[PDB]
Amino acid sequence: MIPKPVVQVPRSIKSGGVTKWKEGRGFSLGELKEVGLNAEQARLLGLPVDTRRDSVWPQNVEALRKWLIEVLEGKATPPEPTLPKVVKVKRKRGRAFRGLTSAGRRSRGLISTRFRETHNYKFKKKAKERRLKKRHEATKGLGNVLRISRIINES
Amino acid sequence: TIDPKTFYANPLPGKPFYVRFEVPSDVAEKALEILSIARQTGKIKKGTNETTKAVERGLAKLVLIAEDVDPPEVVAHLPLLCEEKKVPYVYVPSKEKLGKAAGINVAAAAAVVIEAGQAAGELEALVNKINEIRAKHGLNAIPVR
Amino acid sequence: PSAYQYMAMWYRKVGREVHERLMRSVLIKWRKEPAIVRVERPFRLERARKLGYKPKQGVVVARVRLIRGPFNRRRPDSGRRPKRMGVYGITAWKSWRQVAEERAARKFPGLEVLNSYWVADDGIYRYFEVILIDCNQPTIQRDPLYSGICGREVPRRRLARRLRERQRKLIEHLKKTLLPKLKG
RNA sequence: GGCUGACUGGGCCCUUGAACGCAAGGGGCCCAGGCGGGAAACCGGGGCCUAGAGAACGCUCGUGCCCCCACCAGUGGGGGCC
RNA sequence: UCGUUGCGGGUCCGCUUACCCGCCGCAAGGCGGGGACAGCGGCAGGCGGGCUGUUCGGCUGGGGCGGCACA
RNA sequence: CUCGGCUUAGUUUUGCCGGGGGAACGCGCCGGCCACUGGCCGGCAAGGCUAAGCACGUCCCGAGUCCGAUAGCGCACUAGUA
RNA sequence: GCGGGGAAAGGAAACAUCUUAGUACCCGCAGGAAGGGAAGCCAACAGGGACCCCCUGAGUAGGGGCGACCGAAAGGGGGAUAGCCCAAACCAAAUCCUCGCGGGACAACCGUGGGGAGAUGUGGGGCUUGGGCCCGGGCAACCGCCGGCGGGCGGUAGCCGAA
Ligand SMILES: [Mg+2]
Ligand SMILES: [Mg+2]
Ligand SMILES: [Mg+2]
Ligand SMILES: [Mg+2]
Ligand SMILES: [Mg+2]
Ligand SMILES: [Mg+2]
Ligand SMILES: [Mg+2]
Ligand SMILES: [Mg+2]
Ligand SMILES: [Mg+2]
Ligand SMILES: [Mg+2]
Ligand SMILES: [Mg+2]
Ligand SMILES: [Mg+2]
Ligand SMILES: [Mg+2]
Ligand SMILES: [Mg+2]
Ligand SMILES: [Mg+2]
Ligand SMILES: [Mg+2]
Ligand SMILES: [Mg+2]
Ligand SMILES: [Mg+2]
Ligand SMILES: [Mg+2]
Ligand SMILES: [Mg+2]
Ligand SMILES: [Mg+2]
Ligand SMILES: [Mg+2]
Repeated sequence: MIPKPVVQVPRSIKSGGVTKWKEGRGFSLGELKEVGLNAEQARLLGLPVDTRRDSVWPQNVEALRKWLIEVLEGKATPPEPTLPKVVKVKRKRGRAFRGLTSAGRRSRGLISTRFRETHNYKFKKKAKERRLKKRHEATKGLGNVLRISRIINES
Repeated sequence: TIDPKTFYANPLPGKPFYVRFEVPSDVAEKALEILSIARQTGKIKKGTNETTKAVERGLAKLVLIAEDVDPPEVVAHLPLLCEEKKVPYVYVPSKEKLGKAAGINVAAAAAVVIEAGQAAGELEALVNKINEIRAKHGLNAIPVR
Repeated sequence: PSAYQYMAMWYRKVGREVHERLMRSVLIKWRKEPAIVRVERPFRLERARKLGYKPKQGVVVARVRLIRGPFNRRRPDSGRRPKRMGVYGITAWKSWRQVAEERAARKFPGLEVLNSYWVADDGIYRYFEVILIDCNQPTIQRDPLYSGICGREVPRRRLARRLRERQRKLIEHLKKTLLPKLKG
């Protein structure tokens, strides 16, 4: 069984000191250096590698050492390498007309802010929510109805 | 360091703004021939990037700049660099002829002589003539290297 | 420092005044030519090279002249609430650079726009240079940058076989070079 | 004749609003602080009594060794409670 | 008013290449006049039913005028 | 940075367009909910691409506490027909 | 699906800011999906680690004639998983396209000759675990091009199938 990296959930000020663990994106470069591989070797072996992470967790190191020992002793089959196996690039037609050049990206706001925070994204998201009648868009005026009802029932 | 607005403050008629002094045809042909003898015997570089690198590094002895560069800002910085580094330079009419003298199949906007093998004396005489022309045009002299 | 770094000085503070003196004469002849004109070389070579220009067959540089100001907002001729009746100051969410890119794409049908850059302004006009590529040119198809616009495919058998062979050799090497250190 | 109680911080009650929901406003009875008149009792929280009366948002002023402004401190500025 | 707006000479005078206007010319360019004014874009003030959106309360011996019996 | 405008939860603080002004360079530059200063922390804009995992229904297959010729699609039929 | 232009009716028990709604509709442009995507990020001194989509955070913060009403993000749980290139530093034509002939799985490519691009820079190199530059050691080097030969499976007609 290929191990999965364990990382700390970030301890927010709201939490007040309660900390928990989660599945990380990949093993750190320090953790991999602890066992004697770089990012290329680890990805060839099929491990998930997160070159961005700075932390080094001993549980991650122990799991890596154990699984690598099974792999080198032949009692385990590594998965396929964690590298791109396909290269599909489509011909681009009308990039200027669809606003995919640099000027179009700047006008759409992707240079300055995130895609989720751009205005076209907000428009599409609210349109989809209103069409499907999703979480908050199933009722219009839900907040005001809640406010008045809370006032009446908690007076 | 040389301020371009004062260096190019008085452009000559019928020439691009980066041409400081008029170079006669016999001097231009002479400088082309020295570039030819340098290519066959000593060492030269051709191309704006290589010539600028040579002038910055200090390995330049003589610089040749074409007067027919269509966007003049491609080579406008070279005379300012040559004046800052105290390297003599001369203008030639045709970038095509400059490239032919440099030995390539394409035009060259600028070229530089790193070492003049069999053209040291001719290079000195050419430098003296360009120095006299700069004297007539008011710019200071640039001694040979 | 490359020659392009010195070329950039004419659009900096040190070279602006001389470049502006040059532009005051160049713009007179630019103002008479057609609105879109293919040019042999870009006016800003370093900027073009940063944006992806190369002097290859099938690469087109087009100078585009257009009128500046806000877009031609129309006064509504039917009933509106007062917020929707304004004219002055209302602009489009497109920029003139994207407008110039679209116009050059219209002039050169079948070519793809790669990028564009501002060149100069006068009282009425703004000038851009648009880089376009012919995706049907063999000289363009194999370019590592232009393949992102013109398409590119790799058979999965090639990548899968090479990755599998690399993984097998890596396990074989690590069996010798890492297992004793791991176990000890 | 002497004064400023047309007072500071609070509470309860009556009326507006009958029995019976319900603003603002107005009146009464008090507790504490500190006063004025008076020998004292006692009275004084405007006019002998019943009329002269104005929500939200915003602004302004008074007040507090007052609270907050986004990793921490400071400066300017902003907001908050009464 | 900001920019277009440049070049000289002592806020003012001059100049033309900008720009504008007309003529010739397929075009290239030439001629004449004006001229850094005008025109043009942005901003700001004034006039502005030319055009757009609206509001024109209630009680009431029917509505309206009146009155406020509207606090 | 400043002015006008559209937009945004973005509020002295969202993104963008137009007019005007307009940097630096890794000993630098950017961000940490008003601005500046100091500390600390996090990064390297203004170039290009990228599979998988997600939308849809002309079409193909399956199912149905659906309707059953005034119902069900306007059309069970020489219906988008006369 | 992407970019742009862009209302009113109605609601607010009138109505203008507002909402309706960046909707209806219009113009332009793609794909079998599109767009997004690889930190000038988020956090808060503890740490996450490209992107999209789903559940939640949450009708919370916040916006607003602070009215009607509008309305996130970080974080957590999942689906899925993937990382790279252009320019520049340094070298300076070592390069690419086309065609003729010979060879070469009908290919790539190799030899040769003509033409075109290319010093205004083709190509090499480089991509945060920054690089260039100098020195030393080692291959498990690394990175690309073609899809020929063989095999398997599935689809586009069908065949058999008890009493
Ligand atoms: Mg809602
Ligand atoms: Mg309306
Ligand atoms: Mg009452
Ligand atoms: Mg009652
Ligand atoms: Mg009263
Ligand atoms: Mg914070
Ligand atoms: Mg004027
Ligand atoms: Mg005006
Ligand atoms: Mg009217
Ligand atoms: Mg009224
Ligand atoms: Mg009435
Ligand atoms: Mg009346
Ligand atoms: Mg029947
Ligand atoms: Mg029927
Ligand atoms: Mg409706
Ligand atoms: Mg209404
Ligand atoms: Mg109405
Ligand atoms: Mg996709
Ligand atoms: Mg895509
Ligand atoms: Mg909305
Ligand atoms: Mg190159
Ligand atoms: Mg049968």
